[PDB]
Formats: sequence, structure tokens, C-alpha cells
Amino acid sequence: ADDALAALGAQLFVDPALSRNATQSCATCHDPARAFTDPREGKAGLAVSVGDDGQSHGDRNTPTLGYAALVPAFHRDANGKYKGGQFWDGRADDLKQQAGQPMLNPVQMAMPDRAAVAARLRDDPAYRTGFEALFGKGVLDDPERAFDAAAEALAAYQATGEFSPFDSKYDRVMRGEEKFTPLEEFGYTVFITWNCRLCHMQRKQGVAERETFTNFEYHNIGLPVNETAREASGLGADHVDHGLLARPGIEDPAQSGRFKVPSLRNVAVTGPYMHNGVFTDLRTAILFYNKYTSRRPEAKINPETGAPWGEPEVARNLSLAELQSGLMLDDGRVDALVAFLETLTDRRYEPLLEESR
Amino acid sequence: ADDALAALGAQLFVDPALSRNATQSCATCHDPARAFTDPREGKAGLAVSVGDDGQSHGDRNTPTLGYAALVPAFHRDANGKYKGGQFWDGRADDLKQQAGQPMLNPVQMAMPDRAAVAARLRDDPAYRTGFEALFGKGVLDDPERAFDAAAEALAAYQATGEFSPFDSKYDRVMRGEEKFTPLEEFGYTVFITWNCRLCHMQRKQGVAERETFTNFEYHNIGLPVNETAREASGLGADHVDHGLLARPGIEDPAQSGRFKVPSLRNVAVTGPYMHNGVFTDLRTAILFYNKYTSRRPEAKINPETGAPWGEPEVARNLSLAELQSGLMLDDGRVDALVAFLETLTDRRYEPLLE
Amino acid sequence: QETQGQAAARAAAADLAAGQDDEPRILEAPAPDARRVYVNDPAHFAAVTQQFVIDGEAGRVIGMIDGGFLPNPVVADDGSFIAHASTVFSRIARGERTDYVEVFDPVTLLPTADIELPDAPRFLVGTYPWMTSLTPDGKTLLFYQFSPAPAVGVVDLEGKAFKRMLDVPDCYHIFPTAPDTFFMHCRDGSLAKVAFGTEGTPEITHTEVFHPEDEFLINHPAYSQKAGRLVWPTYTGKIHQIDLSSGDAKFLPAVEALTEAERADGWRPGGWQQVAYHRALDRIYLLVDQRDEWRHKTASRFVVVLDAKTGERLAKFEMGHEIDSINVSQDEKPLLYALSTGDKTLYIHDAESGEELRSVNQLGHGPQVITTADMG
Amino acid sequence: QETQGQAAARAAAADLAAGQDDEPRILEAPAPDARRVYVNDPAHFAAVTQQFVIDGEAGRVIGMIDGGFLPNPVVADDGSFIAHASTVFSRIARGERTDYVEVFDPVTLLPTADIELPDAPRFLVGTYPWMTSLTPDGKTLLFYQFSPAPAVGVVDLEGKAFKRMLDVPDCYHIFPTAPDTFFMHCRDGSLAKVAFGTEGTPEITHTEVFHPEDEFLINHPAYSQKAGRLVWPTYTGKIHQIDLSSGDAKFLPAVEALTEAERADGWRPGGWQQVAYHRALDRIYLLVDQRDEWRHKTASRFVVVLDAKTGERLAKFEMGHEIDSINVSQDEKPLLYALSTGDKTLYIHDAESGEELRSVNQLGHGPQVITTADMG
Amino acid sequence: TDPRAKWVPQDNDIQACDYWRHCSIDGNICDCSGGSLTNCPPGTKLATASWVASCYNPTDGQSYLIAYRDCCGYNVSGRCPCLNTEGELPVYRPEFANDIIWCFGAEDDAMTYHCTISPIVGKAS
Amino acid sequence: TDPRAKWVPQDNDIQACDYWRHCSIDGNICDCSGGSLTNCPPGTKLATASWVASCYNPTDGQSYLIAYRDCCGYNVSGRCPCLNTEGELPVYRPEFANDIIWCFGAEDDAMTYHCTISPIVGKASHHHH
Ligand code: HEC
Ligand code: HEC
Ligand code: HEC
Ligand code: HEC
Ligand SMILES: [Ca+2]
Ligand SMILES: [Ca+2]
Ligand code: NA
Ligand code: NA
Ligand code: NA
Ligand code: NA
Repeated sequence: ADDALAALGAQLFVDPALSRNATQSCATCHDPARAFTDPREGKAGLAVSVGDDGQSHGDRNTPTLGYAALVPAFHRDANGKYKGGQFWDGRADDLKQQAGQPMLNPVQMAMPDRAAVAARLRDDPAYRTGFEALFGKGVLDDPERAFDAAAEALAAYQATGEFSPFDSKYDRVMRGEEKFTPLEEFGYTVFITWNCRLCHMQRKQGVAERETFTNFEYHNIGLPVNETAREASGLGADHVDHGLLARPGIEDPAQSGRFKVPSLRNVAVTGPYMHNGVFTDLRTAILFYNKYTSRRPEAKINPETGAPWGEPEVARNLSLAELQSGLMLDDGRVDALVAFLETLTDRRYEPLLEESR
Repeated sequence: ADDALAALGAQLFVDPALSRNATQSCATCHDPARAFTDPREGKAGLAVSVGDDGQSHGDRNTPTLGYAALVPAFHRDANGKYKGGQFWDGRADDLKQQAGQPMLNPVQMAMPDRAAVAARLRDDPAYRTGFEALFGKGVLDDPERAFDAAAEALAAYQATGEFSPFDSKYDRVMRGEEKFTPLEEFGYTVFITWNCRLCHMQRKQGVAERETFTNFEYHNIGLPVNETAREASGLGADHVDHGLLARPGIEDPAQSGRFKVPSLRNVAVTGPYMHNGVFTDLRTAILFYNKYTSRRPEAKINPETGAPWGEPEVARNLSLAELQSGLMLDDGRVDALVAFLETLTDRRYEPLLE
Repeated sequence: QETQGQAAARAAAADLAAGQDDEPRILEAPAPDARRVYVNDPAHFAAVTQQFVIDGEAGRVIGMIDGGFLPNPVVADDGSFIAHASTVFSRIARGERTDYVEVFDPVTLLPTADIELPDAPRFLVGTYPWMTSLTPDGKTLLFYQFSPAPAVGVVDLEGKAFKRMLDVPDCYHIFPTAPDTFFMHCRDGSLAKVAFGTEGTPEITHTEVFHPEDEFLINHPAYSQKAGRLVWPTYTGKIHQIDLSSGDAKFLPAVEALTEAERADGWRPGGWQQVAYHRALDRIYLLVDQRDEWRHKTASRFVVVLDAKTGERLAKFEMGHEIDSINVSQDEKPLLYALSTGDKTLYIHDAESGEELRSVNQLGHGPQVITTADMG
Repeated sequence: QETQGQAAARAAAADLAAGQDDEPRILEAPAPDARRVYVNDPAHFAAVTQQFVIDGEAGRVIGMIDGGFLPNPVVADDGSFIAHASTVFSRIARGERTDYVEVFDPVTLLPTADIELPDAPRFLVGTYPWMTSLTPDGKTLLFYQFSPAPAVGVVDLEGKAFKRMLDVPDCYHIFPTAPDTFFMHCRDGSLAKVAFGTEGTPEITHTEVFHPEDEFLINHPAYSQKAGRLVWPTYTGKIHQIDLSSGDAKFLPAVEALTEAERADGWRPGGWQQVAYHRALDRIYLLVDQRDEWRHKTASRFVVVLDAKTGERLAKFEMGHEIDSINVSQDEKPLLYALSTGDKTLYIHDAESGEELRSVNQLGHGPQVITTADMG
Repeated sequence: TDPRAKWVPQDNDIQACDYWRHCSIDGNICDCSGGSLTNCPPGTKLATASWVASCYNPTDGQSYLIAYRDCCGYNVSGRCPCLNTEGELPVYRPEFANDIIWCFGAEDDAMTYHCTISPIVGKAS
Repeated sequence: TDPRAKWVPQDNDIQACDYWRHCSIDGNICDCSGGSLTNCPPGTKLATASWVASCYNPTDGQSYLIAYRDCCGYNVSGRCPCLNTEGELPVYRPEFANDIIWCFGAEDDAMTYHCTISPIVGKASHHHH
């Protein structure tokens, strides 16, 4: 059942018959050889992904599915902070609610509706057999059931150890099986004593058993629009990605421009970075944080463009308290952080670090 | 010698033959019955005194001679403060140098010069005998020796116990013979803990053998002109009394407007007060100090005139560090001070306290 | 048995073992209650000072307020706010002086008002609690000025503004009785009643003279604004009680806190805050020991408790320490707070038995003044 | 053996008997000289602090200087002035921060300059002498900034104006060597030489890395500006000596302050100002004791004295008190100053014999830094 | 009591200087002025900066990273002063240095030192 | 060191709280922070205000008026703290009261307390004391 449901999800995940033109499976955008992100080039580089029509681009960067199964379901905590959920704006409560959305999105897999999905599942005798064993006879005749079941299988598959193996060097080091290089060790010390820890650690204090390097909260760190992405997505020059406020049922204008803190696991191999893929290099993402702290003019310039970072897409609700730490990361500490973040790469993706290094 | 000298000075002191018209003696203005001050009402009341001619008024209040003999000779001390001498502006070095000035001052005794003084001395057989015994035969035929000798006798007389008897209640109390009243004691405690002791005590610390309630310094306390006195004096309404600066040899502009701190001995019976007799009452003199301390309307008004005190005659060099003490004398402390000050009255003038 | 630090170690270990997360944050002080006590440390005339807010029940510091030069603390009896009149200088102890009033929220301890007093008008003196005083409505703070002459300043806490200085005769201390009236103690031996409108010289009314010139009334009388009771010991432990509840002064029978044979064997009050008054118990507490005539600011090792209406001694406690200042909580079963300037320790006593319950040490440099709210 | 207070009583008694008058007034301190010593009291991080100006020969406090939060004292080696970089706030420890430098006349102790530092730029740290430093000419004061990044602030004492901040690498401490140059110690184990103008990117050069990553160099190296000698102990009592007198760094041979057998038996330096250097004698003094390896800020009871050239031990003094800081007068027959933070006492020792000669107690709350002028 | 002896952690009293989490604290324990082990007193402002030490917990045999944080904007408390330096490195390794007033990031720009908290942020490695 | 016993003046050590002239001193002996018995330390400002006391001098058996004066404009010295109260009267008799910061008249408006001097200003006997 647990095994079998995931095994079904495994099959669906790679099955392009879930896209209108049959060109695209989850695996196409969440490619297992790329820590489940999209290696494909589109009109905005790797910032945003192309759908099954071959033309439609999204407005956000395809995130890893690695460790996404550790994220709690979306909720508001007692301190009025939203946490968890799926999608950069948390608009899906959890993996199961998320799974069906790329299928029906005309900018992604573009199936017209649930019935079209179920017709596809019915065409395949392995699916009749697999779905029926788990969900019962005729499940694939009922589009609502078939679609829900396909989401469930896909959520199950993403909860397997294959997606969250905890076998990064960092994991190995925390087991006592090996040691950090001294650069990695300094990186870890910086990470845990600087402001990164205020957002990129599961817990406020104490020790997490399955650390994924995010507190699953929502923060506006004051990123600019990714203009090439925004052009490709076609959403308009006057469009504002309001982040969490876009989630249905969120009305508080203080949530405007806030996005889910990503897990930094496999961060080294899942560029480009941020919700709009705006920064191509990991070092850039780190340096962006100096804009709140450094008094040096260079701290205001995106090193990838040589131009100012740009006005925030959403100039209000910035996390200034956390961001304005009073301390600038010098290059040695940025280098250290890169080294440390690379230790968060799963064992099987270690060979990918060669090219990024 | 010392007795006999003083005894000659005693004769001279009361002798009006040392004035031009033979109408005026030292004792006319320094009346022994009024603690050697002038009881005579002139133009400007008692603020200033009239000379031998019946019409010339001075521009300063006639001071007591009591305890003048305890003032050091004029000198500048090592802190740069001038101290001592005689007259309100210290322009005389000492008693001896002071004594001949009234004799020759046309506004006072008005003798034409020293020879006229000698001649009057030769008119009196008693003086030929008295001066000759102390200073030698022919002293009176030499105007300079005669005048210096008269001045010496006058000074010696003023150095007698009679002028400085230290028999005030204050003296008796400090000998343990008598106690202050509670009000007098409060007044003394206020006197020595308030700014008054910064100027009206001989020493900065320790105890004086012969306290005369003056440090002998020069201070500008910021007094206004006494308009009627000034009128009567005939010095002009443009005139400015520069106090110590008027002493020859003092050039330091910082000394303008500064006057010698008077001994407060006998102060209760020597009104009017200050160098120009501008205040008739002792209470007023004490209240004057509140103008620097008190932020109440009353403090700005001379209670004898009902009008503002007046701008200082000399606005510069006020002793503000001393005068702006940060504390105002309430009516109670002013009463206590009056009472304390009355204790500095010599025994013989205690009857004058009403 | 288990101390505060121990209990905390155990709770922290449990949270660790359980995997319990918690957000590091700024704590709120527990709500003000009757057992809250404030200890002010004038720090032997240091330029900056500290006030300790203490939960008397647990004997725990629950917060602190920083102050300037010889600040005058006040605590609103209703617990709604605390305030001080304080003095700072632009360069530690030199330079431009700023006198000001701060009002603080009693649980975040954040300043909610900061009201400058013009012309540096505060009286700088070892801390006498009744040299700065809240009116009963809490709307007005009155502070004493000595220089150039006795005066009283009126500060509007509601409008957050200084209003004006009242000219008074030669009097001391400020015991507000109403939104527009307070009493003072005058040199001539009267109390003066000062009624201030919004304008004009106030109206001032002397009581009879109520003590002779050679009877010395201490700088730290107790005053219960809610009871109207002014409790004023003299050097010999004689105690004037003055009732101001009616709006006018009426003088309660004078009382002696020590017996003749005690007097004769050298017992005298001594310390700083020598006297405490418990309003509901109508009871007086006096710090005493055997001492010379002129050692009246020294610590004492005993407290006598006496009934306010009779004069009857109710207890004599051996404090077991050198105590400079006393006060009491105004609840039922009150604590008797015994502050040792020398030990920098507030000893917290059961006011009934005099037993030492607990203590809070390390209370600054020279703590002297204990304040409580009368919240009941 | 007659104490100063006895001598003073004797003299006052004689003036009274003799009728001798004297004007009460403000004293001038005696002229600065080699045996003047300054003790700074950071007062364990209090908002306000004190410096004591001491006559080391007489063991007399001859003056004091008030300061704000963790001020950095400097003393002009020629005796012409003293200064500090200080920090005050508008409401004791809260509100608007003002950092400033004051310069004082060394006899009247009056401030002759008060120079504001814009944007509150001082590094707030437990006091390290070499985190604020005078250039040899006395005209410039250099102060370290940590936040947002290591930087060094330049203050013109002659013009009484703040000049600029300099951006530096990831380095610490300021050892000036010239009117426009100073050295710093870098995270990477090098020294950084910083040469700066009125405007322009400062010229920064690093030496070779002179210690391994795991050899830890203490925060309180001794630096003799007149000798250009930087004497930098490690935690183990290994002593790096760096000669900066040429204007570039030369590394001198390392010496051990402790023997192998001592080190095998747990001897290590420890304290605050653990090391002193006497220029004329070329001698290092190091506070050491038997201690665990991580008790390196604890007091020590021994001073080893060693020849800086050869590393030969000349003495091992049993100080007889818990000493946190040492320094020495820079004259002949120097005094060895041994400051106890816990006893708030400066013990003054003959530096040749180690014998305690006298002591000055009541030096604040937590005195930690001794400064002397090198006037010779 | 022997200041120079090896520090011996305990996990039974947070107000004592040998409390295990305090192995590199410098200042005053916040628990003693109205804060708590990992929270600041009222009126003070919590810094975001920290120093770190690996402190052995004798309750569980594990070493934890304690990332000290200062509570700022008040004069020093004066209660429960402690100075420990386990693993404490000099100022040039500032993440392990403890003479620095780590008040950075505190609200209202507060930079005066009041006391320090001792929260755990990970296991030592 | 019995704090409550009758105070016993000595004329042998001015830095000790039992020095005869300190009979009503409150604060710190100026002589311990760089002043002298009767002069203020450097940097401080001498007040013109005083409270007075009559202090018995064991040496001559005379009683002298000591008009204590504060030296102001510095934080309290912290050395040789002393509080004595011979003849000390409460604040409403301020001339003899010693909790008051007697800094009035000090230059620069200095009103912070540093230490106190003990000069003689007269011979004595007060009705009280
Ligand atoms: C056309 C590319 C594309 C395809 C195909 C696609 N995804 Fe995604 N995926 C994205 C993008 C883009 C986002 C972020 C969108 C957003 O935040 O609004 C995303 C977000 C998610 C997330 C949220 C992860 C996070 O951390 O917030 C999950 C889970 C997910 N995808 C799973 C799937 C599954 C399961 C399939 C197939 C059923 C799938 N995706 C197909 C591009 C794709
Ligand atoms: C105030 C909370 C907060 C702080 C502090 C912060 N982060 Fe982030 N970080 C985020 C959030 C939120 C995002 C996603 C922002 C977005 O895309 O809108 C993010 C994104 C990133 C990314 C891109 C990851 C990806 O998959 O695209 C990196 C790398 C990262 N942060 C590193 C750091 C480091 C290193 C520090 C310390 C210098 C740090 N962060 C501090 C909230 C924070
Ligand atoms: C016309 C009235 C008058 C007569 C006559 C007179 N004096 Fe004066 N006396 C004064 C006045 C007025 C002053 C103050 C003058 C001044 O300060 O310039 C004074 C001042 C003095 C002083 C200085 C006192 C002090 O404290 O400064 C002495 C001494 C003195 N007189 C002695 C004498 C002697 C001796 C004679 C007789 C030779 C004499 N006076 C005649 C009016 C008089
Ligand atoms: C700054 C020094 C100073 C202080 C302080 C001072 N005085 Fe005077 N006082 C003087 C001087 C000078 C005079 C004469 C002024 C003049 O006539 O120009 C004087 C005059 C007087 C007189 C008039 C005496 C006479 O013979 O005319 C009285 C009375 C007096 N002072 C009392 C006091 C009292 C009481 C205090 C304390 C409130 C006091 N003074 C404070 C310097 C001082
Ligand atoms: Ca990415
Ligand atoms: Ca007169
Ligand atoms: Na782009
Ligand atoms: Na919404
Ligand atoms: Na007139
Ligand atoms: Na002249």
C-alpha cells in the first residue's frame, strides 16, 4: 500500500501522458537528474519553465521537490506568522493539493480538465491495474476520484526517501562520519550566528532531527522583478507578484510581497535563485543580503548585472528587522557560506557540484 | 608717647579750627554719638555730608571710623585682589594718609593748604605744647611737619580702643559671656553659610582674632546712582563713580565700579547705606542682594522707592560668581540677618538701636 | 527548596529533551500586583541610577528601569503606570542639565511619556520619596524645587506637559490630597495647604504650629495618599500622625514608638526610610536600634510595629541584618520589605512574624528607597 | 609609614594652631610625570565609567575623569594631554547615541575639546587599549569600528574634527606607527599595514601569515609606540614580537614565557592586560598561573619577567594578589603596576624585586586597564 | 571557587556561572534581571547578532552550539555576573569572541549591554 | 566600626570617616579623589553654598563651625565615602541638613556631586547640639 502507492506515483511522475500534447511529465520540469528542477532553457533562461504547449512560460522559478515532503501543511502560527504550504506563495496547503495544479494549468501541462486526465489514465492498462488495486474498481471512470488518486500517488512518491535522502555531507558530518573542510566549518559557524539562521533553520532554538534549512515562514526580502521572466510570463509591466497575499483567503496587505523561505538543501545545484529565478549564481543570492547591511556602494549593485539590484517589486513589508543586522558579510564569509551550502547537496548530486564550483 | 599722641589726636578731632570758616571738625561729620557718622540732614538727606562752607555736598556717604584701624594698608594680594586702604575707593593707603584729605578738600573742611592748617595750630597755646612734646620744638612753624603730625595724631587717636572696642553683643557671645537669641543665631548661621561670608568675613577659613565683617576686598555689587545725592554733589548727571579705579595707580578696567567691602560693625546705626547712601534702611541693603538670586517680581524693586532698583552705575565687573548664589533670602532670613547685624553694634551705641 | 535558577534549569532540560521550540523574545513583566516592589538605587549620589522591579512573592527581579541623578520615583497606586523625575547631563555629570519626567508602562517598562521640565527645576537631594508626588487622579506630578526658593512644579501627565511653578512659603515635601491641592511642611512648624487653580498665586493656609523648634521631624515620613494619613516620626521615635482626608489638616494624638526605658537605654529610630504605614491595618513600622543622638541615618537591626490609633507595640522584630529602609505591601498579609543599603539586598519578611522569607541581592550600589503601589 | 591622610591631619592641625588662612579652591593635579598612572574602570559594562589619575610614587589619586559606555582611553606619551573616545545616550543607556572624543588638560583635567563622531561609529567592546590609538604626534586619534564591517575612524585632535572612516580588511586593533600609518592584525594570521590620506583608498599591505590558525593571539598585546615593539602573547605564553620601528613589520624570534615543565604542569598566561613591556629595559612581564586552558581571562598571581631578546627568565614574582592587568612605568627603576579587577585595587610593585610598595584601592567597580605615558 | 580550575558544567542551576550553557558567556545572566534563559527582560531589546560556543551538556553527554545573544538598551544589570571562555577565541575570530557587545540588530539601535541569553542552535560539529 | 555608637572624633587622619571635621559630612572626602581637606579636585566646581556644623576638635577642646562645601560636576568619586550627622537637622532646617546637594553657586551651574570639603569658618556653639 505505502510502497505500492508511491510506486504508482513513480509511474505518473514520469508520464507525459498527463500533458495535453503528451510532451511533458512532472519529471520534465522537476528533473531527477537536477535535484528535481528544470534544466531546460526558455525565453528567460532557466528562470521560469515552459509548458506543454512549448510556448507558455511561468512567472516563477521551478523549485526542487527534494525535501518538499518535510514542509508542514500551510497554517498561521500563534504569533500571526504564516508557515508552510507549497508553491512559493503557499497557495497550496500541501503536496497533494499541489499535485493536480500543474496538470490543469494551461501554462504548464495544460490538460483541459479532470476528465481529460482520467481518460489518459484509462488508456494505460498498467494504470487501470495499479490504480484499481489501491483505490478500487472503476476509480479511473470517475474523473474526480482519478484526479485525486493521481495527486495522492504523486504526493506519496515525493515523500519517499529518494526525494529526501539526508545523505549530504552536512548529514554525514552531523553523524560524526566525517568532518567539514575548515571553509565549510567557518561557513556553518557564520550561517548559524548570522541572520541566515533567523530564517533558514527549522527551529528558533534547539536542534532539528531533519533539518531542511528553512523555517517555512513567509518573508519579503525585497527582491526586484525579474524583467526577462516577467516579459516571458506575459503577465504585464504593471503586474505585481504579491506572494503570499495571492493565496486565496489571505487578505492582509502586510503579506504582500512575502514568499516561502526555501529549503537550502541542494541549493548549490538548483539555480537560478529566488522565486523568480532572478539570480543565476549562488554567491549572488548571498550577496543580495548585504544590501541591508553594508555601507559600501557595491552592496547595492547586483554583481550579475552591474546595475542596482532594483526597486523591490513590493516595497512594503520587508523583513527589515532580520535583514538590517548591522553586519556586512565580507568575501571570506560569503565564500564560507557557499562552501557550507554546497555541503547541503545530496550524495547523488555531488557530481553536479563540479560545474557550479 | 602713644597715649599722648592719641590724646593730641583727640583734641584735633573735635577742633573746628581745622576748617576754613572754623565751623567744622572731623567730629562734625564723624559724630561720636552716631558711630562716627553724620547725623546732619542736608539736601540729599543723610546720603551725603555738607562742608564747612554750608553748601558743598559730597558724592559719598560718610563712613564710620569705628574699626577702620583694623583695615590693612592697601595692597594687591597674590591672587590679584586688591585689599585694604581707606575711603570707599581705597584711594588712601591707610589712616595716616587719609587724615589730611578732609582738611584740605574744598567740599569738606576747606583749608586752603597746609600752611593755613599750621597757622590755626599756632593760634592755640595748648597745641604748641602738645605737638612740641611729641614731635619737637617748632613743629608747628613747619606746615609739612605740622600737617603730617596732625595726621599722625588723628590716626593714632582712631587706633585707640575707643574706636574699636569689640564690645558688641557678637563679641560677648564669641567669648562665651552671652548667647545669641534664636533669631540672632539663625542670622549668624545664614550669614556664614550664605554668600555674605564670601565678602563680609576677614578670612576664607579658620577664625579671626578681631573679626570686622569685611575681607577688605573691592567688589562691584551693581548699585544704582543715588540721584538726589548726585544732584546735591554737583558732579554732573553725566558723572560716573568708578570706585577703586579712581585710586591713582589703579588702571585695571576690571576694577571700575568696585568699592571696599565695609565692616558691618555698627551697621545698624550708620544708615543710610552703601557708598552713596542710596538706601536709608538696613533691611533694604540686605534685600538688594536678592536681585541676583530671586526670580520674583518684588526682588527687582527697591522697597524704599517702589520702583526698580536702577541700572548699575557701573554695569561691568559685577561680582556675579558671588552674588548669583542660586538662593533667595526669604523674609525670615532677612529678619534673621537684620538681627544678627544688630549684634555687631558696639555697646555704647546699643541705645541708638531705636 | 528548589530555587528559581534550578527550576529554570529543569524546564530548559525538559524543553530540550522534548524538542520544544520557543522564540527568543522580549518578555513582559507580570501584571502589577500588590506584591510588586520597587527598589530605587540612588547609588550613593552616582550620576546614573537604577530601579529594580521585583516580584516580592517569588523574590525575583522582573525588570529594571534606568534613571539619572537622584531621580524621584513614583508609582501610581492603581498599578497603571510608574514614573520618575530624573536629571541627566549632556556629558555624564557635566554639561547641559535636562530635568524630565518619564512615565512607563508597568509591564513592558517602555516609556510612554518623556516630559522636559524647563529651567532645570528639580531639587537634587538624597532621595526623599515625598519630594515628588502624584496627585490622586494620576494626572499631575508635583515636584519640589529648593532653588532659588521653595517652590512646587506642576507637571500634566495627561497632556504630557510641564504647566508652571508654584511659589510657596518656606516649606518642604509635597503631599497631594486632590487634583489641585497638596500640603507641605514649613520651617515655622506648621503644615501649609496649597491649592492651585490653573492660574495665579495659589491659596496657602497654614495649620497651627504642631512641633517646637527643637523637635526634629525626619526627611522620610510615610504618606498614604489613599488614607490621607501623614505619618511623621521625630528623631526620638515620637510620631506625629496627620489626617488630611477631610481636605484640611487635623492632628492625631501624637504617639511614642519607643518606651522611656528604651530611650534611656539608647533606642532611637535610624536609617533612611525609617517608617512604613500599612493603610488597611492602620499600622506603623519603625526602624530602631540602640544608637547615639546623632547617628540617626545609620542602619537598624530591629523594627517595632505599633498600632496607629493606640500606640501599642505589636511586635519587635530582630531583622537579622543591617536595615536602612522599610516599607510594606498594602495587601492582606503584607510583606515587610527591609532594604539593606550595605548588603544591597532587599530582605523580604513576613510582616506578621518578622521571619525572613527570601531575599533579593545584588540590588545596585546603594539601594535606599522602597516603593509599592496601594492597589487595594 | 605615615599615611597621606595622617600627614594631612597633622598639617591641617598646624595651620589651625598657627592661624594660617588658605583659599578654598580647585586644585591642579601635579604635573604629569613618569610615575603617573591611569586606571580605567569599564565598570563591567556600565553606561558610565571612570578613570583614576594616580600618582604611582605616592600612591595617591590626583584626579578623575568621567566617561561613558566602554570608553577607550589614550594618554599622550609626552604628557601633554589625555583623551578618550566615549559614548553617551540621551537617556542613560537608551535613546540617541552620541559618540565623541574628549581631550583633557592633564593638570586641570578640563576638556579642551569635545569632538562628535558622526553615525555612532565606535566599537563597543570590553576595553582593549589598542582599539583606539593616538598617532605618535598626538594630532590624530584612530578608533576601530566593527559594524557593519571592520573599519577605522580618523579624528583630527588638532582641528577638533572627525575626518573619515577607512575601509580595511577583516582585521583588528590599531597600532599606529606614523601620522598616516597603522598596523592591524588580520583574521588570516597576517598583519595589515594601513596607510591613509585625507581622501582616497588607503594603501593596504599584508605581511606573511605569522601564526597558525590554532595559535591564538590575545586581545591585549603590549605595544610600545616609541619602540615600535608589538609584543603579542598566545594563550600558551608563547610570545610573538613584531618590530614595526622600520615602518614595516619584522618578525622577531618567538620566546616562551613559561618552561616546558611549567607548561606540562598547566602554567598558562591569563587575565586582561596580561602583558607589559618596558621599553628601556626591553623586558616583558607576563601574568601567568596554573590554569586550565580555557580559563584565560582569569586573574593570575605570578608575573614572569623575561628578557625580550633571549627569552631568558629574569624573575618570577609572586604577586600575592589576584591580578588581572599589569603595566609598568617607563622610567628607570620602574614600578610594576598590578591591577586587581576584583579588589578594585592597583598594587604598585617595585618591578625589580617584585615587592609590593603601596596600593590605591577603591578604584571603581571593575577596573581593568592601566595606562602610563612613556615620557622618556 | 578556584578561578583557574577547569570549568565544570552543571545542568542544575541557570543562575550560576557553571551552568552548562554559559560556557562562553560574558556579562550577566538575563535570567537574573527579569529575562529568562533564552529571553530578554522587559524594556530591553534583543540583538540578532550572536557569538557561539560548543558547550557540553552533562545531562545528555552531547555538545551543543549555544549562540549567545545580548539584551540591549539598558545599563548593565549588575546581577549574576559571569565570565566563561570555553573555546573562546580572540576578537579576530569574532564568532567565538565574547568581549564584544553583541547588540547588533537590536531594535531602536540599542547598543548598551544589559545581559546575555543562552539559547541552543544546534549540535556541535 | 559599631555604626550606631557615639561618634568619636580624631584629629589624626583626614581620610577616615572619624576625622573631627567631618562631623556632618555626607558623601566622599575630597582628599581621596585628588582634592584636599579644604580644596576640590581638578575638573570639579566649588559650590558657594554650604551646610554647616559645629564640630568638636578633640585636640584643643574647641568647637568649630565647619561649612561643608561640595565639589560638583563630576560623578561621585567612590573613594572614602562617609556619612556623619553631628548636629544634622532635617531638610526644613537646610543650614544644617546634609542630604542636600549643596552645589549652588558652583561654576557652570554644576550640580552633580563629587565630594565634599571640610573647612572651618568660625567658632560655634549652636542652641541645638
Ligand atoms: C511546466 C513546468 C512544471 C511542470 C510540468 C510541473 N511543475 Fe511543479 N512547479 C513548477 C513551478 C514553476 C513551480 C512554482 C510555481 C509557484 O510557486 O507558483 C512548481 C512548484 C511545485 C511544488 C511546490 C514546491 C515548493 O517548494 O513550493 C511541487 C510540490 C510541485 N511543483 C510538484 C509537481 C508535480 C507533482 C508535477 C507533475 C504532476 C509538477 N510539479 C509539474 C513547474 C512545473
Ligand atoms: C528574513 C528571512 C531571511 C533571512 C535573514 C535570510 N533569508 Fe535567505 N531567503 C529567504 C527567503 C524568504 C527566500 C526566498 C525569497 C524569494 O524568492 O522571494 C530566501 C532565499 C535564499 C536563497 C535562494 C534559495 C532558492 O532556492 O532560490 C539563498 C541561497 C538564501 N536565501 C541564503 C541566505 C543566507 C546565506 C542568509 C544569511 C546571509 C539568508 N538567506 C538570510 C529568507 C531569508
Ligand atoms: C564734610 C564731612 C566730613 C568731614 C568734616 C570729615 N570726613 Fe571723613 N569721611 C567723609 C566722607 C564723605 C568719607 C568717604 C569719602 C570717600 O570715600 O571718598 C569719609 C571717609 C573717611 C575715612 C575712611 C573710612 C573708610 O572706611 O574708608 C576716614 C579714616 C575719615 N573719613 C577720617 C576723617 C578725619 C580724621 C577727619 C578730620 C580731619 C574727617 N574724616 C573729616 C566725611 C567727612
Ligand atoms: C561680592 C561680595 C559681597 C557679598 C557676597 C555681599 N556683600 Fe555686602 N557689601 C559688599 C560691598 C562691596 C559693599 C559696599 C558696596 C558699595 O557701597 O559700593 C557691601 C555693603 C553691605 C551693606 C551696607 C554697609 C554700609 O556700611 O553701608 C550691608 C548691610 C551688607 N553689605 C550686607 C551683606 C549681607 C547680609 C550679605 C549676604 C546676603 C552681603 N552683604 C553679601 C560686598 C558683598
Ligand atoms: Ca531555483
Ligand atoms: Ca552709612
Ligand atoms: Na532575468
Ligand atoms: Na489573497
Ligand atoms: Na536719594
Ligand atoms: Na586710577
